[PDB]
Amino acid sequence: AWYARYPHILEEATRLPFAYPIGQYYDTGYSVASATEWSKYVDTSLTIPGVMCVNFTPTPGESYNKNSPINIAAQNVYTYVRHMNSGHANYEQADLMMYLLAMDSLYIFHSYVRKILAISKLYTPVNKYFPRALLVALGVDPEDVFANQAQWEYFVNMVAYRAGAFAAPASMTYYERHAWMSNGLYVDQDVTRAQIYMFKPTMLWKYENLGTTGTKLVPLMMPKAGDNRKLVDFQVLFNNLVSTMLGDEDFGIMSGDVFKAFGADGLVKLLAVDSTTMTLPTYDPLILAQIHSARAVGAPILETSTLTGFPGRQWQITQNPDVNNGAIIFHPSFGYDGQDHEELSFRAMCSNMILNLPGEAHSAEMIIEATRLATMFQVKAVPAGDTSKPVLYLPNGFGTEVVNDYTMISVDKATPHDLTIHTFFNNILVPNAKENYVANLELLNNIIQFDWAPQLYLTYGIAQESFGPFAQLNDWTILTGETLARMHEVCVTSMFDVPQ
Amino acid sequence: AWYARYPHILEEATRLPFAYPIGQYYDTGYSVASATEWSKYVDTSLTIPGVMCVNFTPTPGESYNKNSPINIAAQNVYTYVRHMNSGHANYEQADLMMYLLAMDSLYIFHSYVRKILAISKLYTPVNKYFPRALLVALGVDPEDVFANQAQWEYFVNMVAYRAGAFAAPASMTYYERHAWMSNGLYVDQDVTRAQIYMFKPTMLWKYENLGTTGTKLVPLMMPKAGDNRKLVDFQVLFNNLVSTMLGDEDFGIMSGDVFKAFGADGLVKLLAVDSTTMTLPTYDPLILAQIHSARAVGAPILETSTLTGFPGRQWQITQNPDVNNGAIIFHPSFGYDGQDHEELSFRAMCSNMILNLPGEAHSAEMIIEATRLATMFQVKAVPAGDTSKPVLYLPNGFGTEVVNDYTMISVDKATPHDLTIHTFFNNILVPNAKENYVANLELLNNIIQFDWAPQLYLTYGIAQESFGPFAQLNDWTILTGETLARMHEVCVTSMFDVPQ
Amino acid sequence: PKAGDNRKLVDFQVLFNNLVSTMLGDEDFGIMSGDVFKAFGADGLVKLLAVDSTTM
Amino acid sequence: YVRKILAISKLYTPVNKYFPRALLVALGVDPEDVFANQAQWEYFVNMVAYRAGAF
Amino acid sequence: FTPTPGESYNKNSPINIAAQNVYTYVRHMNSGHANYEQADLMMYLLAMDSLYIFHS
Repeated sequence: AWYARYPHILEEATRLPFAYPIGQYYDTGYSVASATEWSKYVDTSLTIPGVMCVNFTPTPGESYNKNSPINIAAQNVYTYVRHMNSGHANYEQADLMMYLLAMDSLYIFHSYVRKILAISKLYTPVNKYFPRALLVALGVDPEDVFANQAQWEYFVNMVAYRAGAFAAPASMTYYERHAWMSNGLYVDQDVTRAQIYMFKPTMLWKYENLGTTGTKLVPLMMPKAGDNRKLVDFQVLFNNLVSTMLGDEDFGIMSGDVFKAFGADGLVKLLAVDSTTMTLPTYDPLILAQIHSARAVGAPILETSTLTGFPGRQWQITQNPDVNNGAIIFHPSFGYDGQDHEELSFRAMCSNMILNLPGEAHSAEMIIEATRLATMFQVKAVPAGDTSKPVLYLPNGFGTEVVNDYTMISVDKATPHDLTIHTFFNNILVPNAKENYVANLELLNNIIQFDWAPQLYLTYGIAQESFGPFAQLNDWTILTGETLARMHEVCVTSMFDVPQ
Repeated sequence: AWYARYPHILEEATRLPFAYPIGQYYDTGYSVASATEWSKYVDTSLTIPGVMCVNFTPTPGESYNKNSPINIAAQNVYTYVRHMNSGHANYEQADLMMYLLAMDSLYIFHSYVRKILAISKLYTPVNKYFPRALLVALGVDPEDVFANQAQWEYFVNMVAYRAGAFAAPASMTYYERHAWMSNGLYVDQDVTRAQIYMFKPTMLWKYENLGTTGTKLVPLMMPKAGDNRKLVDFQVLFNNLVSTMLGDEDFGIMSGDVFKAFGADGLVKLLAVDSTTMTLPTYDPLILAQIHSARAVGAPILETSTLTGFPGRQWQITQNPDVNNGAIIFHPSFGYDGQDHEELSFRAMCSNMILNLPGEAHSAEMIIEATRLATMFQVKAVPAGDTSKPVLYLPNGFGTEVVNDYTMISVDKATPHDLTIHTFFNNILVPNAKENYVANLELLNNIIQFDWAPQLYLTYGIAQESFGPFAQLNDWTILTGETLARMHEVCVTSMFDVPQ
Repeated sequence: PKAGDNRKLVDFQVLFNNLVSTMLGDEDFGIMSGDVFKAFGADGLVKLLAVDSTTM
Repeated sequence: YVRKILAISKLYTPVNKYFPRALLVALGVDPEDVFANQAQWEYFVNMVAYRAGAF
Repeated sequence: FTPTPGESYNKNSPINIAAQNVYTYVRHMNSGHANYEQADLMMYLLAMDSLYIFHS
């Protein structure tokens, strides 16, 4: 060949600088020097996004009866605590189970602040997003972690010490699943300049035992991305979390009874951190499998949230013993977008989802673990009133965690190329504006930069027509709501299961 | 360990049919029962495209004086023919070189009709685009191949017999590249229900021999995908391809000189076909690398094409002994969209290209072979007149072939779900209309269904702003005009050569 | 270029381009070029040493 | 000539500080242009050898 | 004390020779980006020296 005869000309001809370090703006330049008269018609910008954050919410699953897996697990752990290990008989099954859920929220908070501490020591020349973009996506000021890192470390250690006052079973996979999910960095590819997936809890459950009418886990809001929160705000959040937890007699005898039934080696163990413990991003395909099938349900509903025609639709877990035979009722109203309007794009999520999977042959565990974060709407919630500004949807069942939002961190194409935060569901609405089509195209390109990005459903407001899954398909199926509800029931039963 | 002690429920809960055969419309249905009142706001339509045809054009490599690599190769092959072996003095070097260029067009046409005949025997139940969609994308009537298979077979055999009468050197790797490109299907993911890439000539060079002005090569059009031409149109094309070529007495004199110079074994031989010669799709990442880094230049300019301010910009490989010292002359003008107006989206190609490659370490052969189909504009061609409706762009030296446009085949949105043909460049213009945005969105989704799809530069007419490369970048670099011209000179010289 | 010139690469490219501007563009040049090849053989010719990053 | 221009610029010894800037000055080239554009200078000499070895 | 690159008034200074050598090793052997000269890389290395002096 000619290439074998003259390899020197081929070598000197094709020496190009590869491996551009992502994290800053790049300008391609002009091939035509007279193209400056067409200013916006030539796109010389080139931005590579680096961080996608999955804003998740811990849930016990769908529950409207006593036949829910949460109530079955409550009855089983109550039998193991009292009827086999001599309990105190000052509480029911549901009080113990809501106490266990409060433990889950505590361990999620500890893994969250441990990830916040461990992220800030990551520095590399090939990625300029490390570690400021991850701290921006977590809603924490990076200067407050640069300046007082030792205070952050000792606060994390003190959280791990104070969380050991109560007890929780180690063999329950719910705790270790939430702690592993909330404390990981997951690259979308096995390359040195990959993109970071993340899991930030926006919801934490706060114990609210007031009155005789039963306990309740009220919502507690976590810092959203772009809010520069310091260590004092996280300490205030932690003290608000254990305000009604420590100093409670019922919680004290519950911790004593769990410490009696399960041994000292049978309880969970929060690991101590120090100055040499840092985490690196790992490649997890099973994380990408459930990230791909993740379906957003929108921002949660609080007591302060105003809804026209929807009163009392807050995301609370109730423990009223006078109604429903004292069941742990938790079924929320989805589709709320954070404010009081119609949110036309959420109608695109009313079709049956497409379960996409890598490879050709799929095991049962792969299909079950790929549908952990999926949620399909089933029936519209009937409003109590003649006028209704939003539209809410009741699901047919969800897993141990739902997805509310997503967060994109990428460099801006305009001066001075700082980080931009883009919050979006799977559904993206593009209304009548000349500045919204190019922004939506840039958001689409930034989404498809990631490998297993969730399947979007873009609604165009000027054509009154939405679009299906905007993702590349390899081996897919159509999932009905009944089969996904069955898989969610299996997942919630297996996660809350404890061995006796 | 709930999955271990209850494996039957885990096995039964995840029995899903995953191998969905592409090639038909799929209605996912409504997950919410009352979502049928939202009309097009719930998109329950899912289509997977199957055919991407890359429409190319053979070129000598932008000759503009005697110092071009094609003229140097003409001098080298003329010294090899007439100085090393006792030849004739009736023909010059440029006549022999353009005879060799016309032999490439004849071999491309033979491989074209051979692929038309060999495609129609492809059938698999998991891909319903076989073989009707490939025959639609190749521009033939699919029913005419099935109804007249015996007349189609001997036509290809007679084309091979009447094109094998002349000689062309097999040591020259121009023919062994073009014939290998023009036949054979190329899957994009090496799976069973993969997507097929193709290569079809948009045009071919028909030999016409004039008097003292020269033996200039002329354009000859080819049927596009929405034509459904029968066998007699291809017979007419083959008849006027060699109408003034087989009727020339001096043609065989220089044809036999190649035979006696290069021997009887170092010649290009055409493979005869029978009823069992069936081609199969193969996986080649070398083809996908140059498919991914490909840039469209537009439709060729003909003598019948009307251009305001561009009277003599027709694509012709001229050779006049009177002017330019008897050199082969070929400098086409790109940027022609087929109509007599300026294509607004062609301004987006004035930025520097992005060479994206898989993996981390790239050899020099991979870099020089990944830039074969790319073509970058350098400077606008000066119009001859006070007004000009289109805008044409002169290249900085193109490679051995140029991509005109692309043809994409997919099933229809509505009844009866027949094949639809989409013709688009690398630049897609979305004008301000009611229904163009969702058509552009489904075009984008169908393009990103393909794995190594070319990078699209979408220009929006409402915002008067275009966007950069719409492709997933993995390991990329910015290519300037000078480096790509340096690569293209090497890639032109490496094909037009003889190692003796 | 003399010693007090500091010419760049493009000046040497211009010099090489107009060194063979009317030489590589001549049809009759290769006819007598190949005659030297067939007369003196392929081994009795002047060969130019190619260079790489280690030829010092 | 251009081969010696390319091959001179890799000469260095601590006992002779005229290497290689003074030789490139005496040959008439810019010494900084060889160092900044070594990859473009190398294939230029290779292409000169390729297009002069045709005859 | 004060960190210094040494005396330099010409291109024959050891600082410029080391700048040219490290620029050749970065670009001409390991495929650099060609957006900077030798001296920009060497002043960046001196800024690294001042950073490590501050850390120690």
